[PDB]
Amino acid sequence: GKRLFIIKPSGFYDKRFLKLLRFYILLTGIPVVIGITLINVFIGEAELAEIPEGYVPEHWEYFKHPIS
Amino acid sequence: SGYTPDEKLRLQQLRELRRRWLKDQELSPREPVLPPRTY
Repeated sequence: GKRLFIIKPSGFYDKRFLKLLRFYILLTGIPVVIGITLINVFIGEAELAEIPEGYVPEHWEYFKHPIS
Repeated sequence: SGYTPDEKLRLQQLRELRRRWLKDQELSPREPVLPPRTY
């Protein structure tokens, strides 16, 4: 006919769960991505040099990245 | 070997049901979809 009435299983629950899931994964996704971006930008990653003479290096900072 | 007349009536009014059900089944009153409320 003009327009038949289609029969679909349902639209509400699938689309709903997806909307929710995306909402949360993004909800703490965005602050973290922004963070990695910032500390990637304003704060520098790091640079090497070498162990100074008669100097005690601390526990951390044996490692390049600042979040490390 | 024609039929059973009973089956003639049964088949016939079953056709009636298909008639009405499919009349229903075609839907375009009021465009029922109404979702809200160069270079």
